[PDB]
Amino acid sequence: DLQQLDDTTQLPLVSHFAETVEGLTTIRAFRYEARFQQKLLEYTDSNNIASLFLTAANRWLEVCMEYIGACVVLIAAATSISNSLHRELSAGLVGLGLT
Amino acid sequence: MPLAFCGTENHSAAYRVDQGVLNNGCFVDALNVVPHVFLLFITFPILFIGWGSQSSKVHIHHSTWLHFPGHNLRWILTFILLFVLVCEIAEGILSDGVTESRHLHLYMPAGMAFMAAITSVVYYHNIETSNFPKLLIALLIYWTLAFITKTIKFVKFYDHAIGFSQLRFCLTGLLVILYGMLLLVEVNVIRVRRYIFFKTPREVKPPEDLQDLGVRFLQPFVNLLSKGTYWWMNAFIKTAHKKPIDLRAIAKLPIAMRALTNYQRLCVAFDAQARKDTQSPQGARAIWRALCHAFGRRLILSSTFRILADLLGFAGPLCIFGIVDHLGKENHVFQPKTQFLGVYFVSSQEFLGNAYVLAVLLFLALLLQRTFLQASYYVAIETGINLRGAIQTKIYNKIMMSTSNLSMGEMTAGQICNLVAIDTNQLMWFFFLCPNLWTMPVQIIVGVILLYYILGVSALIGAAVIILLAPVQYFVATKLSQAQRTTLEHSNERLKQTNEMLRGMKLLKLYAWESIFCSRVEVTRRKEMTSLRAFAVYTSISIFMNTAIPIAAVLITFVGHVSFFKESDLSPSVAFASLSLFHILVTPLFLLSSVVRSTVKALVSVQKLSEFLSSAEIRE
Amino acid sequence: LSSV
Amino acid sequence: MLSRKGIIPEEYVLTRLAEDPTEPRYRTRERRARFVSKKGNCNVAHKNIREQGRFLQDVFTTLVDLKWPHTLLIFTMSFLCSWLLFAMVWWLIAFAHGDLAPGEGTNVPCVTSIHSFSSAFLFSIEVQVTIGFGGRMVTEECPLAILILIVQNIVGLMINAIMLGCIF
Amino acid sequence: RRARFVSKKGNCNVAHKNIREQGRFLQDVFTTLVDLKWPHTLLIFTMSFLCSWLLFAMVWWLIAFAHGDLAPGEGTNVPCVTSIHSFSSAFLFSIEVQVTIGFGGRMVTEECPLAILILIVQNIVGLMINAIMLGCIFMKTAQAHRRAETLIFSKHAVITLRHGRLCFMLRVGDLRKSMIISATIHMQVVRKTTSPEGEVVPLHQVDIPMENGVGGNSIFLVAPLIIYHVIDSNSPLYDLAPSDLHHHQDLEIIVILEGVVETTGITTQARTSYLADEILWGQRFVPIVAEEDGRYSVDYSKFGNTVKVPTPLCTARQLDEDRSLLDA
Amino acid sequence: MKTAQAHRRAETLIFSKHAVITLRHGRLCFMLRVGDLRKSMIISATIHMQVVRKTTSPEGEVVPLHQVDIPMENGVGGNSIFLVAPLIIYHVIDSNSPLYDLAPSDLHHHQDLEIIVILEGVVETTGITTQARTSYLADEILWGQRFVPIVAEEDGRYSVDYSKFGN
Ligand SMILES: CCCCCCCCCCCCCCCCCC(=O)OC[C@H](COP(=O)(O)OC[C@H](N)C(=O)O)OC(=O)CCCCCCCCCCCCCCCCC
Ligand SMILES: CCCCCCCCCCCCCCCCCC(=O)OC[C@H](COP(=O)(O)OC[C@H](N)C(=O)O)OC(=O)CCCCCCCCCCCCCCCCC
Ligand SMILES: CCCCCCCCCCCCCCCCCC(=O)OC[C@H](COP(=O)(O)OC[C@H](N)C(=O)O)OC(=O)CCCCCCCCCCCCCCCCC
Ligand SMILES: CCCCCCCCCCCCCCCCCC(=O)OC[C@H](COP(=O)(O)OC[C@H](N)C(=O)O)OC(=O)CCCCCCCCCCCCCCCCC
Ligand SMILES: COc1ccc(Cl)cc1C(=O)NCCc1ccc(S(=O)(=O)NC(=O)NC2CCCCC2)cc1
Ligand SMILES: Nc1ncnc2c1ncn2[C@@H]1O[C@H](COP(=O)(O)OP(=O)(O)OP(=O)(O)O)[C@@H](O)[C@H]1O
Ligand SMILES: Nc1ncnc2c1ncn2[C@@H]1O[C@H](COP(=O)(O)OP(=O)(O)OP(=O)(O)O)[C@@H](O)[C@H]1O
Ligand SMILES: *[C@@H]1O[C@H](CO)[C@@H](O)[C@H](O)[C@H]1NC(C)=O
Repeated sequence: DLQQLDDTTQLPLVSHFAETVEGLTTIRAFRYEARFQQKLLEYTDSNNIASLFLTAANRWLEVCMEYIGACVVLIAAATSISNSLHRELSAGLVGLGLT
Repeated sequence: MPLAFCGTENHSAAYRVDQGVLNNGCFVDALNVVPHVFLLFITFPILFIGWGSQSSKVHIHHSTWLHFPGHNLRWILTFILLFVLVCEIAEGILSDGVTESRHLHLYMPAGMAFMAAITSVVYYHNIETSNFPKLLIALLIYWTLAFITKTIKFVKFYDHAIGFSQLRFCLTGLLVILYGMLLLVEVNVIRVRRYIFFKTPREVKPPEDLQDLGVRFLQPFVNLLSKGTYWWMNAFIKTAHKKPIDLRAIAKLPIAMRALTNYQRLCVAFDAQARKDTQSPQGARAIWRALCHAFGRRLILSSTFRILADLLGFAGPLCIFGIVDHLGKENHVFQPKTQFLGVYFVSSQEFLGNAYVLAVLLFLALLLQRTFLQASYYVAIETGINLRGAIQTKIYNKIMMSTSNLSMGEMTAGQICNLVAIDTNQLMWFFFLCPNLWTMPVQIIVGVILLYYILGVSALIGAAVIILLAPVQYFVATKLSQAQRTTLEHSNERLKQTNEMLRGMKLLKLYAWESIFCSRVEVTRRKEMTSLRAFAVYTSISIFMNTAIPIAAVLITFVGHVSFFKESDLSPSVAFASLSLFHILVTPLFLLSSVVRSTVKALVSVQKLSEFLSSAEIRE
Repeated sequence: LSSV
Repeated sequence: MLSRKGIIPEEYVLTRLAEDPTEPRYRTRERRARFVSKKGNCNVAHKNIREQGRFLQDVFTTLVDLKWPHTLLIFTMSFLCSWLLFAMVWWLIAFAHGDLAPGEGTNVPCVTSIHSFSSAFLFSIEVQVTIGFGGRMVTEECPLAILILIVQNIVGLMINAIMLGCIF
Repeated sequence: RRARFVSKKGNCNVAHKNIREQGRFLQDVFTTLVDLKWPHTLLIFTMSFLCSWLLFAMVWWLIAFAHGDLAPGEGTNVPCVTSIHSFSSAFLFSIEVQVTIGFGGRMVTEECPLAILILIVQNIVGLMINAIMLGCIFMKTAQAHRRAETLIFSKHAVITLRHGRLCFMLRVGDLRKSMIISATIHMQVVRKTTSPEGEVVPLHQVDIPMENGVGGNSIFLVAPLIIYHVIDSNSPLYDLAPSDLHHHQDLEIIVILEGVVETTGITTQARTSYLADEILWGQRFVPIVAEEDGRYSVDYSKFGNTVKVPTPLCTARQLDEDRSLLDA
Repeated sequence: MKTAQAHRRAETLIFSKHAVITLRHGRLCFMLRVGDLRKSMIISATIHMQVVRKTTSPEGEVVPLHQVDIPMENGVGGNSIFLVAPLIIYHVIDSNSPLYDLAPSDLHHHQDLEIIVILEGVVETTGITTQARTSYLADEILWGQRFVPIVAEEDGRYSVDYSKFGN
């Protein structure tokens, strides 16, 4: 959902720029530039918020997935050292696991 | 032979208080237990009342957050004292091993202190979510009480000639400094909000940005630890599973990230520079200084996190080397030499040499890296996105320009639209990869340094092989981008031709001219297909290089060390610390080429943007 | 709903 | 890393155009917002409430409002925290007074038959609940024990009084 | 400067001077104890118990001294109280008896019947004091004056034409989720009114109708509500002029929100005032209750925010004439 | 239930010894002053008023104590009252009030009039409803007098002088 929201939000914005250049004489004629300035800001805000939510969701996954990886490290390290202190894993397989 | 606080040797002679009540090395530990359990037994009723209130009637669903003064440094002190408390637990478990029975006076106070610190940040958060700082008196007495008790412990250690050789002396001294540096934080809250001993409290209202009804991207107004792990995202993500994400369901972004707010900040930088400096034009270098002055205060912060994350990333292979080195040598002794008053003090060298302790430290080091790295990423992205808004607003401001045949005949509306889209996106992407040019050189330099120490000159040969994959990837990627350019600029003509020969479907179908134009398009498709074949070749070399540079480096490394060098026989510790280093060095080496290309394209983009932003205006 |  | 760093370039010549929205029906999504449910339970979610501690200052209205299982937890935890807190004090004053080390016949301990922390905790139970199993008295040897006995009795009676009121 | 009849957050602000005291402020000790602050109640809680413990400790010590059981130390005698060696033991014995601990090492023998009488007196006194302190604590845990502080009255009140009639509005809102049963809203105009007969009343409290749909005072308050009073010929606000609404004006619109808290059952008042300066003319309140996805949503951030609106710049009396003449 | 007694708090409510009858707004009204001594409020303070007389109906009834109710002449017609300072509690003698035939001469000691006054309300410290009763025999009514203003203005706040409460 957020990915589509990103793309479909930056489509009107670039379209807005093209339209504004074509009727630049018309826009400056009406002295009605502030309304299109607000249109830019509204479009820019709608794009930045979608982009920021995509970023924050991506970082959310990365943090959670890396904590699961870190938990793997602790479990693997603890059990492997235990097995190599008693069952004599011979210290080679332990490093091959930790890496 | 039961569980005794001070052990059961010499017929419980550890409990004699004959010489001194506070000179008994086990009684000072008993005293240190008191302030931690005191906090637990005064705050648990309060915390359960709060949890019940959330369940039964959570009236303030969108309750605003009021963070007390000294709130970021509050959390960081708690984090670093949690670290030392884990280390104290590790030292206690490691020192009691040389006794007949578990002493319990080495890791009960530290364990309860660890739980007390966690509960004293939970309690602090519950007193920050709802603005009520009178309940913070319980935390001020707690911190000062703990600072008192271990100060007594610290001075006793110095009398008995402990010194900095024994690790627990260093840990206790450092931890005492921590308690003092956090008691000062508590009295800072007293001084600012004036609630305890001053005539009238100075209340503060929550920031207006959070007070807006619709604001869901509440990232700035969050406690430091939920900024690290993005805990606030959980509720939003869960909602997305049931209800979709509508453009009115997405947040209205905060003031700090509003386009006009960043535009005002950028205008302040421009105006201040162009006034204090007599540089008449606002050219390329002027805009370059403007971006730095406007967003440096956050870009530096991202770089600092990235550098810390890099230095902590090199604590995985190094801890592996330590663990596997300890894991051999038949573990002949495993005994603490130092003896003091019937208790053993584990030396610093005897501490980082153990296996379980090093593994726990490795886990904690990874927890810091995986969060600093993501925190660095987010700051870079947020600065880049704020840059995009400000730069887009600035470009559109100069559009408000003269429609002369010189200007409009040189850069048409298509050109300016492409300028907006392409240039600003790749300038934003420069600000994403910007901390890399400050860190990745440090990463590679420090990686090569400590890889030499682990193995030797053969490791430098392997490092040379990997460091000889950035230029190779650069040439291949440049060729790939040129092939993509040719392929894409050919499919443009094909797509325009297909659109032209499919818009008039009725005319071509009536004249029985549907297949003939289909073949006329297929000819250009075959040409584009040849170009795409070149693109596929140049992208397969990149896949090969990415997934075969490390393996070829490993083969060269070990073969050289055994055959050519014969300096030192291989060991599992050395041979796997170096291999793990190779993985951690392969990840940035490939991406360094893309960083260089992004920097080059950023310079060209600002050249484009400065040739535009200083064009002929309309009038006064 | 249908969207879900 | 499909597009970790290679997504920087933009074609800007895309053929994307208008497409069917296929938006969901608004009637199905929109449901009449009832002010109050059929049986009480006013469905009026509050928002942006400024918290000044008002909800946690009136702790006794909060305690009565909470569900019985939560009240039971607070009931249990209040007693158990006080019991453990004074158990720590009683154990530590004994170990400071040096009465569980010697076993000497001439020394008179300030709290008779303190041998461990379990004995101290049982003595804390007896004092605050007012059972007094007799095997753990208070002698006259240290006046600090008498002061702690006074504090423990008064704290226990205050806690019992408050919990009685909430239950009533 | 200017004298406030009541404070904004209730707190009736009238100083009572020259009261003849018949001892009433201490004759009903139980209402006084409940009024007291919690730290002061704890002090009296501790002092009552400790004085009783120490008083009976003196009695037990003195009876032992008279009976000659602590001085000699000769096992031929049978002490009236077991193992009373010093005053500390007597004080501990008082603790054991009145709290009903009974550590067993200080029993009561049968030797002197005065000890049995004193034991009876001590137990009865301990039970009476425990009963009285329990009652005070139970009436202090049923206090609902902190719940009154969760009733919110808007800082400024506005006046705008509703249904063509110039009405004085007001917003009151609840913070706690638990209802207040039988919420009654009164309203008064504290003013110095002189009658034609020469009377000069300093604070002539005149009640105000609440323009309810049934003419009553009851209100069902969940979301913030507008509490508007319709200014007609029978209202004392019928001669209010906007230029007569500055700070140094003799106006104060007291508001009294009664009601019984359902969580405990104790009737509570919420009080506020509105000086003339806090009255705003010709404004209205911004609507609050939105309509979100599932249910209603009340935004308390805009609770007191107001927006302007065109209004007649004349009194209410001059408005009845501006409309009667047009109708005529 | 004995520590929650609120009769001793009702003993702190003060009624003026003698009530007056004096014109207000032309109409002739029976005025009365009620005051509170404690700092705490009395929630929902209601005031009633009755005229105990010996009434003979036209049909032949002779009720020995007929208690006729009396309006309090409130701004909303109700009985509820908010009491911080001493209040004036005046009843306007209209054509419907049983005091519509009072005379100064007929208001001596040997007259069968009594004006019960029932102040009610729920104390806030305990939440228990109370009453405060008083009566005014025909000798304890003073025709043609007005009470002295009592709520003087202090610098900081309003100051009430209880010394002149009954003057
Ligand atoms: C000099 C004489 C005056 C003495 C007191 C003055 C203040 C003392 C400050 C130090 C107290 C120690 C830390 C306690 C933290 C809470 C203190 C406190 O006051 O509670 C805060 C809150 C409620 O506050 P409020 O009503 O919003 O404002 C207070 C009001 N303005 C006032 O008059 O203030 O409170 C609450 O909402 C209460 C929640 C539950 C409380 C549970 C606390 C348990 C205490 C148990 C003590 C055990 C002791 C055992 C001793 C054994 C050793 C021998
Ligand atoms: C070798 C060093 C490591 C030592 C170990 C202990 C932990 C780290 C301590 C050292 C440094 C800590 C951070 C200090 C950096 C200074 C700035 C800081 O605190 O926040 C840095 C940033 C942003 O902050 P901001 O200014 O509020 O930003 C928004 C701002 N208000 C605005 O208006 O725009 O903040 C962010 O952008 C959010 C992310 C912050 C970083 C994550 C916090 C820690 C999470 C780690 C979780 C687990 C750690 C293990 C702890 C227990 C170990 C047993
Ligand atoms: C026929 C004449 C009338 C009856 C005379 C009785 C003769 C009694 C002789 C022995 C008295 C013992 C000394 C106790 C001190 C106070 C005694 C006493 O009578 O106080 C008097 C008052 C009780 O109301 P009142 O003013 O009498 O009421 C009359 C009327 N209704 C009025 O309006 O006026 O008291 C109060 O208004 C209460 C104030 C605070 C009370 C606090 C309790 C004190 C004892 C606490 C005990 C401490 C622990 C030790 C216990 C040891 C027990 C052995
Ligand atoms: C033997 C040594 C002493 C042993 C003490 C026993 C301690 C046991 C645990 C505590 C039991 C009692 C906790 C009650 C907390 C009540 C909280 C509550 O009701 O709302 C928060 C309170 C209420 O505000 P207030 O304005 O102060 O009083 C109410 C108002 N004035 C009224 O009319 O109702 O506002 C507040 O401020 C919070 C209440 C006070 C917070 C903690 C109380 C203890 C403070 C320290 C004082 C100790 C004094 C002892 C000295 C003895 C010397 C001989
Ligand atoms: C995966 O990173 C790296 C790994 C290792 C190294 Cl040595 C460097 C990097 C790196 O490149 N550091 C630059 C900072 C960076 C770059 C990419 C990413 S990301 O994961 O691709 N996330 C997104 O692009 N989100 C987009 C942003 C644009 C709008 C739409 C959402 C996140 C952060
Ligand atoms: N969101 C809210 N939550 C709780 N109480 C509120 C809230 N908003 C206002 N109040 C309370 O309402 C009263 C003032 O309301 P109002 O909005 O009319 O004024 P204000 O300008 O916001 O006041 P102040 O600056 O005193 O908070 C105060 O008692 C204030 O504490
Ligand atoms: N300052 C005061 N403080 C307390 N009660 C008062 C005060 N002034 C009058 N009262 C009470 O009011 C009643 C009589 O009031 P009033 O002033 O009308 O008569 P009085 O002649 O002053 O009375 P007396 O001298 O008998 O008390 C009595 O119940 C009296 O106790
Ligand atoms: C305690 O025990 C050890 C080992 O039995 C002994 O060396 C030491 O001297 C003892 N301490 C004494 C007896 O004080």
